[PDB]
Amino acid sequence: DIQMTQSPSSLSASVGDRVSITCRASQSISTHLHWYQQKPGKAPKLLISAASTLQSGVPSRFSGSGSGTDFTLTITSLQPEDFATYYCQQSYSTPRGLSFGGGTKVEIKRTVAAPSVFIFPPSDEQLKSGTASVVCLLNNFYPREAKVQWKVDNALQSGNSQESVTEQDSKDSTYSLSSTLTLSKADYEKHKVYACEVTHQGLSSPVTKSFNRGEC
Amino acid sequence: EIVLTQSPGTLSLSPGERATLSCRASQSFDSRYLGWYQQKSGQAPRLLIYGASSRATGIPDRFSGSGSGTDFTLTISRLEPEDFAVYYCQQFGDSPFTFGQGTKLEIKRTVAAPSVFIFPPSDEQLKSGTASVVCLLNNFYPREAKVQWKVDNALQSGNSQESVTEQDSKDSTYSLSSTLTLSKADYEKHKVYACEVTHQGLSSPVTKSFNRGEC
Amino acid sequence: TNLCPFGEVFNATRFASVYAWNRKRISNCVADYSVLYNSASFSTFKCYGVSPTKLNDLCFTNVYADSFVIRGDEVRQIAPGQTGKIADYNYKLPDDFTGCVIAWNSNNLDSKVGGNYNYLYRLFRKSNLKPFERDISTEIYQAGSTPCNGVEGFNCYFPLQSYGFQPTNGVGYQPYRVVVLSFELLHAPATVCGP
Amino acid sequence: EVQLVESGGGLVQPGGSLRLSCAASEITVSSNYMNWVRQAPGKGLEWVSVVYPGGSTFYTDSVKGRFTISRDNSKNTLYLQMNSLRAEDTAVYYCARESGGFPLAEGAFDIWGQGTMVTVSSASTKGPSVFPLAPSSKSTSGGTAALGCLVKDYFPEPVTVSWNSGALTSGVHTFPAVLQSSGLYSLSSVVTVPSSSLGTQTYICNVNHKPSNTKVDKRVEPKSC
Amino acid sequence: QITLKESGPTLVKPTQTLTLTCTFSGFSLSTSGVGVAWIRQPPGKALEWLALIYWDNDKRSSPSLNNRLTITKDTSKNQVVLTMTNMDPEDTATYYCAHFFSHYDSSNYYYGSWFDPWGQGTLVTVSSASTKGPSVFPLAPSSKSTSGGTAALGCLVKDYFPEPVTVSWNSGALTSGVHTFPAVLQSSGLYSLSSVVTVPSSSLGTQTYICNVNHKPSNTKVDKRVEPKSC
Ligand SMILES: *[C@@H]1O[C@H](CO)[C@@H](O[C@@H]2O[C@H](CO)[C@@H](O)[C@H](O)[C@H]2NC(C)=O)[C@H](O)[C@H]1NC(C)=O
Repeated sequence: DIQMTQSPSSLSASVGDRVSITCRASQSISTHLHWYQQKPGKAPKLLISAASTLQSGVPSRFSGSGSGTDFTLTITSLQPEDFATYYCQQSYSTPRGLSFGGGTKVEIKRTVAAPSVFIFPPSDEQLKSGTASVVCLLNNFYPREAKVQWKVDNALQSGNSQESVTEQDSKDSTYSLSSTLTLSKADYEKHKVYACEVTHQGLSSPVTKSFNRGEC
Repeated sequence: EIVLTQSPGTLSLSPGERATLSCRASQSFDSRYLGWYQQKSGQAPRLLIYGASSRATGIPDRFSGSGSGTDFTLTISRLEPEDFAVYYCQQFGDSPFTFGQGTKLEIKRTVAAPSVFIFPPSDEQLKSGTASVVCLLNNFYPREAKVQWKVDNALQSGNSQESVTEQDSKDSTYSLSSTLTLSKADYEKHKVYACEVTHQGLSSPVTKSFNRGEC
Repeated sequence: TNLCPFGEVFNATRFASVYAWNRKRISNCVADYSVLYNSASFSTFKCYGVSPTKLNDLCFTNVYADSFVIRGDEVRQIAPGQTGKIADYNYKLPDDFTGCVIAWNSNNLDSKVGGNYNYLYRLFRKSNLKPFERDISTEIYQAGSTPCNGVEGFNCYFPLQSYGFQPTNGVGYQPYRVVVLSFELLHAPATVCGP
Repeated sequence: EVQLVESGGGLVQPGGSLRLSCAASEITVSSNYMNWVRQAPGKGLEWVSVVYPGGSTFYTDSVKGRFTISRDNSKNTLYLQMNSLRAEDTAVYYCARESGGFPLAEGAFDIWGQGTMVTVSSASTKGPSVFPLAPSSKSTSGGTAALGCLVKDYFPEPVTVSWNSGALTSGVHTFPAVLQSSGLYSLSSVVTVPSSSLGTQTYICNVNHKPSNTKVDKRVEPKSC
Repeated sequence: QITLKESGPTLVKPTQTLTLTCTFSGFSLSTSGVGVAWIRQPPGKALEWLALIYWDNDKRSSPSLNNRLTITKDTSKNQVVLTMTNMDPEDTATYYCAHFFSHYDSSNYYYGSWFDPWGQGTLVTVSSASTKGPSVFPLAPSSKSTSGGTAALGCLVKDYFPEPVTVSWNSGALTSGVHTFPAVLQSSGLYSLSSVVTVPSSSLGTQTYICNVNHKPSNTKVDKRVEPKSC
């Protein structure tokens, strides 16, 4: 029942920087800890074994240290291909206690960019079949941290919002976000105003985007 | 291997106040693997704390220890005149077992002005082919002092040696001897020899000179 | 008189590794199990086919004492019907086992401040061991299709691995000394039994 | 040529059964510690089962009594039989070798397979519906306009969305699909284009779904308020 | 209460071997958890652990020096012998043997371990030289009248080998303001120290000062008189 906690959850670094990741166990596990690296869509690859031993075929920049209840993985010079997810796995519990860590993700660091906000009310084709979907879109923002609130005719909404986010793109290394409300047409026709409030680090004040159904 | 760095290198206080010493480890090991030792002048080390927090038998309550991760500390509250020595941190976590570089605990006093005394080589030495000129700095605090030998107003370098005595037990001061060695051909080829002292307690550099022809 | 020499087994200066466990024959003596059972130094005293208080009455043809040192968390594997690395490749007990198992913590004796690496166990083996079977072969283990000729490499490993006993290890990875007693009552006249 | 290849994943109803195979090359299944490890979509790794060189088998508590791990020496294969499957078993399964590596990493997985996907659902496979999202009524807005498509109510994954038969690629974001409450899936695909291009260029939206053989093409055009 | 004592030839010629013996009393190498360790300290430098031997004949050595270190134990006569081969001139140091023990509490919990009592330590010098007598030179005081009623004088003790040298003043009857700086090793493998006594200016001619130097390895006893000299 040994559980492993990884710190931090995510880490932003640039090319040529030094990076350190920590793995902590609820009880001492001696040196029975291993470090794996996984890239999206692929199987994990073993990097470090016994918390200190480098595996053959692994670049020498990776190193590991620690013992007892605290362990660390260090990358000295971060090449552009080292942006992946990293896991710590213990082999201390003898019969059936094998467990992995939560995982730490590494992404490219850059400046701050303010998202562009667009809104799409439901279409008449959608309303032919009795569906209502209202979609608010944020484009090209960094960092990923942003929050969106939904206002139905100037009242708070909760529980009817689905949110999706895109991974860092290969040319500008930013993210995109799309939020949607799903409702029935009876829940739509009664109200008149709808709005999405978006708040981001690069925004001086929260930005609203609203539409009134009666006018258009 | 594991490298242990002690902080600070030298720590000077008066009898009565509190002293704090730090030992930092390159790697991370269990806290039960670190101990503290004390060594006086011309003696053998004695165990002072083991396990980073457990006192040895006979050690007074003044000494305390506490640490974790990669940093450990030793504390003395009421230090007496017999508490001034060198202190080492030692680890058993990983072979080979290593000690710290040491930290000296020095008694603090008022600043003293060094006194300079000159000595040209004597006949018993100026007959044997080698001559040694020596000047002495006496009764100065703190330990730092700068010595410069000059021959015919030319600054010598690499041909002299220095010796410092231990902190004097009654004045908490120091004495320093500077020796410069040459041969007879190197000796009788110049006229006036001097040494210069620079110190915190001296407002200006002090140069003491002697001419072999006159005296 | 002529009491059985149980002091030369439990109080031995050094023990054997689990893959090369030690076996001792006890016969032609009188055995007092009361001192063994009433001792408070034993963490595990477990037995199955006999009643622990009735050992002083039963009389057997001979006794076997098997001794070794293992990890703290693997003591549960020294029992009939168990599975694991120790039970499958190091020391196997029969399902109809008679006799019993004693185990105690020996952290102060078998741990060294820099690490003790003198105790080994087998990790690689093609098949399970028969009960009470010993294997001390140290030939290179082939894990692939290309046969290596005695040189270690990618898919050819030395089959014995060392424990990492160390005084700061938690309870579970600290050394434990284990003695297993097996009682044989044969058609021959009984020889080992107490007052 | 050390290699592990998985096969046999797919979609089953809750309470169904499945069989996964792992074919090995250059390593002998009967001579190594062989493990099955699963990863849920977006979650971390989780150990499932192990088989020893001598034949002993071990399972985690979640799957005990429902999963069975087996070997085959003639074909050099590993097998996982799964019974009474449930929605929590939807994941990607990996066949892995334990305690290998050149320095003999004990307890670590050094060789992994590609993985195979197992989906457990009762969603009654059906094809996606496409709804246009027309750019809003704005003249220039700094030379930035956005239009897109919404793909709703389909099962199962995946689905492929393309614009103008692949003639437009710049500024296209296809958001990952999200599993909605009814068990179906939805996603959106948007593109940012200059406002002056909204009148001349013709915009085609293509959505292709293989399991339902649903292929839909549509046109996105601004409306007048 | 236990004691440890070091013994052996303190003078070693270069690239031969040294053998040191530690004799201990108050404990025996038959108790569990008892060890004997060897540590060394160069003059003015930090301590360096050399070797360790246990009660069960288990031994540990520094990996950098494992090639040329041997350690043996004799329990009957309570001795531990350390042998080092291929000696260098940078291995001159002071060698200690120390008692090693650990702490457990009836459940084997290990509250740490230590190097409790150390030996007196023996000074070992490794160089190619010959024992020769010291030469003393009188550093007479400056030809000064009063200079505030304070002057100083003394001796320079040059060209002696090996260490140490015992220097006294006025047969030890004078101990006020006597400073004898530690001897330094020169570029020729040869030693030299000083000895200075501070005296009042008016006392230059009324009291005759003698500096006495004694050197056991060369068995040299020299008394040098110091008096002021003029220009
Ligand atoms: C192993 O040795 C220990 C100690 O030498 C024995 O324990 C002692 O047993 C006697 C009984 O005859 C007691 O009086 C002592 O107090 C015990 N000492 C300790 C420290 O426990 C133990 O009996 C021996 N075991 C065997 C099987 O002979």
